[PDB]
Amino acid sequence: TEQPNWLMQRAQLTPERIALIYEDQTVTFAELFAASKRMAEQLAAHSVRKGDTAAILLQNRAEMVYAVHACFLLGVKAVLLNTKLSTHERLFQLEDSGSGFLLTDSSFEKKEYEHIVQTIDVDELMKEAAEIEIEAYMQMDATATLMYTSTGKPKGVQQTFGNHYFSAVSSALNLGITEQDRWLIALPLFHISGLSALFKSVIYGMTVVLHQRFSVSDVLHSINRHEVTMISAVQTMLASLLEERCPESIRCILLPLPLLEECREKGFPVFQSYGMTETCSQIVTLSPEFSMEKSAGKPLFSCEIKIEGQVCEPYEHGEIMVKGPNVMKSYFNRESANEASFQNGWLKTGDLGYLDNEGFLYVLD
Amino acid sequence: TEQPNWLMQRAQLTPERIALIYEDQTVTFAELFAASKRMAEQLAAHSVRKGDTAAILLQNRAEMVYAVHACFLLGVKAVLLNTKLSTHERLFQLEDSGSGFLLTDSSFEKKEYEHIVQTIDVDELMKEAAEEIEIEAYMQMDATATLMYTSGTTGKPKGVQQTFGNHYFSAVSSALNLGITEQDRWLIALPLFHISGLSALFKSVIYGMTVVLHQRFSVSDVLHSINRHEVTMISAVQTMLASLLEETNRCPESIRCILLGGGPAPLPLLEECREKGFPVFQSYGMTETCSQIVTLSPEFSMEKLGSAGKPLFSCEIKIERDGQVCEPYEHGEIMVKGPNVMKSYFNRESANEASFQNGWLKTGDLGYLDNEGFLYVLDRRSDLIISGGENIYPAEVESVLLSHPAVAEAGVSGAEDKGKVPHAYLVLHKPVSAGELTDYCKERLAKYKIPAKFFVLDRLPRNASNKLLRNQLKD
Ligand SMILES: Nc1ncnc2c1ncn2[C@@H]1O[C@H](COP(=O)(O)OP(=O)(O)OP(=O)(O)O)[C@@H](O)[C@H]1O
Ligand SMILES: Nc1ncnc2c1ncn2[C@@H]1O[C@H](COP(=O)(O)OP(=O)(O)OP(=O)(O)O)[C@@H](O)[C@H]1O
Ligand SMILES: [Cl-]
Ligand SMILES: [Cl-]
Ligand SMILES: [Cl-]
Ligand SMILES: [Cl-]
Ligand SMILES: [Cl-]
Ligand SMILES: [Cl-]
Ligand SMILES: [Mg+2]
Repeated sequence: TEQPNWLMQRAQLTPERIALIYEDQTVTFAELFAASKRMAEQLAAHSVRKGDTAAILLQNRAEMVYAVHACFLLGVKAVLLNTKLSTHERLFQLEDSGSGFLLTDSSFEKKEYEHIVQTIDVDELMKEAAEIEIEAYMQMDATATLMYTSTGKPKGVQQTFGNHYFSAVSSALNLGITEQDRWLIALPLFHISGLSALFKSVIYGMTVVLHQRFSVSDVLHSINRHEVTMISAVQTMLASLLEERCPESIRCILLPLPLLEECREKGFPVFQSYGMTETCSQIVTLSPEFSMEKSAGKPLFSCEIKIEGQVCEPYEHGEIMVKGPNVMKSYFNRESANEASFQNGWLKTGDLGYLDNEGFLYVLD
Repeated sequence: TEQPNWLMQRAQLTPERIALIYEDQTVTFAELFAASKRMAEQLAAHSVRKGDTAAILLQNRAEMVYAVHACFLLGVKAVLLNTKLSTHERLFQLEDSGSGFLLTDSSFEKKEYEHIVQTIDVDELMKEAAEEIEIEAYMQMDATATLMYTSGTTGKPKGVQQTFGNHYFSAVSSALNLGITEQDRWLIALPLFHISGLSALFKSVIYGMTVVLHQRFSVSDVLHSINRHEVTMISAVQTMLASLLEETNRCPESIRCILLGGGPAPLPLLEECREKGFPVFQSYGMTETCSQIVTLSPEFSMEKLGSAGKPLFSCEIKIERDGQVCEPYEHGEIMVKGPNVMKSYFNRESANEASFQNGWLKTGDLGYLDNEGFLYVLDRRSDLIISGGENIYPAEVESVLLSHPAVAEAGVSGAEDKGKVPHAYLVLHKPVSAGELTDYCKERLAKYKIPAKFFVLDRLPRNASNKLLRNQLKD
């Protein structure tokens, strides 16, 4: 199975729609495709070729989104390293992933990694002149993105294009799409909650509002300058309900398990969620209509859930197991884990939970 | 490779959303799943077994929706049949599909087919009871779900095998194109045995969206239905659109999308549509692509007169002549590609051979792309007329003949002489000098395209889908 490259096609369809807003600048999908194609050509100098793995160590910046896309446009597996890890946790992942290159800037030490992988500077690269024929097709089964978990030795999740597509498509079926929808990301892009938005973006043709970090003053401000409708966050960011109800603009906040009592019915629409690196973001959600159920919601469309071993009756504890086309086929270079992980199509999550009488998920600490 | 049954799962997730609105009687997804599972067990009692092929012959009713989902839950290929087919045409498709059963009702002549297939009556079937069964919990994406015959406009009708994969991707791409909300409802007033209508049944379970179902298109009933049930989406052909326009000042507030298939809307229909606030999405598509594969948003309606639009997300078009790709505006055959395109015809090897190149399907339509990639559909490759150094595209001519307004229906075929010369066949509102309107044609058409002779009739050779048979006007 295959699909024409999401970014390319998105550009051909609605070229002057806004892809990325970062700082105060704007990128159209026409620009984003042009950006990503340039970088892709400039990496092709440097000997980067189809089939290679390339790691990315960067903060949320326009140039990171180009970087992801330039990899796809080359056919390069991308590894997005967590910048808040120690340098050694990262060197482990570079060797384990088979990375031939690391793309980063001047805020990190390239000398700390040059001994393992050829090192490339984003800004110094953007200035170079280069000749290249892109990959117009994405294979739905090819790995797109290799993301690590971190609880034994972190396993490298092979996230396919297909996984990402079905993740985005299933989230739409669940929350709906709108031509004036805009998603705000104040979370790190190397984490899946933020990487998913990038793919949602090209697939829906939706705008993403990108912030390097979560500043309440600078976030609740750009929500109004830019009319954000969609925002994904953790409890901590939510905690900043300094003002106080929710703007008119916001129709959805996407979420660990909920704390105590909302706080606040008046007046934010908060969606609770259960997901993991292996499910390429959420697989289960709880609509604000029933904020007072617990606790995690029901399975997304096209996805499945059993609390099992074995197959447990309603309201009785067991091992949560997930299934669906948004779930990864296999960990990278983990034969033992792959066999241990999967029972007949299902993924053993290693989590404690049950389903109530109506089939809602309840995750346990 | 596999998904949970969309009806089951929809029933598990949002059990109290309205699935169906028929008459004004409403049916939930829980109720729909129940109805269907019920009907399923009943059918299983008639030796209807997983892997068989039940054909369905029904007017748009709730019981038809049940029957389609039932076949899914039993693992049975559902063949749906055009209820305006002649007995002969109908028996042909029953034989050719390898149908064992024919689910229908008393509105038809059951015993007239009782020799080829085990008939069954939808209503008398609902009355009985049988052993509960299971399940069938999973749709295999690459399995034929439904089998749908083309209209046979250009030869003996082909059976299109439409996979669950196909239907799923058709629903998803359309949603990427049009958006989807909780508040959305879709009104089908065209037959459910047409892909335009059937695909709404799948849009429903997958989105969890209410389908407002009508047994036929009566403009007053539609307008009432639209407002009473707060309909936001409607599928329509050019005549249905022209009628909704006549009977309104402004467009119903509830409506946000009118998906127009079947052919382009002429410029006056559109300006009136823009003046009156009608949001019209023109579209191109076929049975083989499981409804629309190309659409054009209202914003480009006037700017791109005569265009079907651009491909839906995940889908592709291209234009080829003699194996080579075509420059912008260069005429050639429309070819399509996508997860929503059927992978193969049912039992038509010659057609499968000649219609696929590399994942691409040859539609047998001629068209072109403009510099920006917008599609323009000309005409069927088969009804092309070559008056030497042609071409005359009969739809080009026919379009000008309509809007006389003397002309109500117009058709054009090629006679032969010293290469082929265009003849036109007209149905008349009023009387028209002939011509002028040859002069009426002269202004809006190059000299070689104008019809040499004009003939007159009361009806034109149409098949069971009201489609013009141009090869048979010479009669
Ligand atoms: N909202 C949530 N509520 C409860 N538990 C959660 C939630 N989100 C994630 N988890 C837990 O965290 C996991 C997802 O995190 P991730 O997969 O990135 O790391 P991990 O699975 O903890 O680490 P490892 O690589 O060792 O498997 C899930 O297995 C789940 O058990
Ligand atoms: N927007 C449009 N503009 C112009 N022509 C269209 C448009 N939409 C559909 N068509 C025509 O309608 C055809 C689809 O018809 P359908 O598949 O329902 O039966 P059929 O293809 O005519 O029959 P067969 O191929 O078996 O002879 C397309 O091939 C195309 O020729
Ligand atoms: Cl645009
Ligand atoms: Cl959209
Ligand atoms: Cl519900
Ligand atoms: Cl599609
Ligand atoms: Cl929805
Ligand atoms: Cl001549
Ligand atoms: Mg055809």
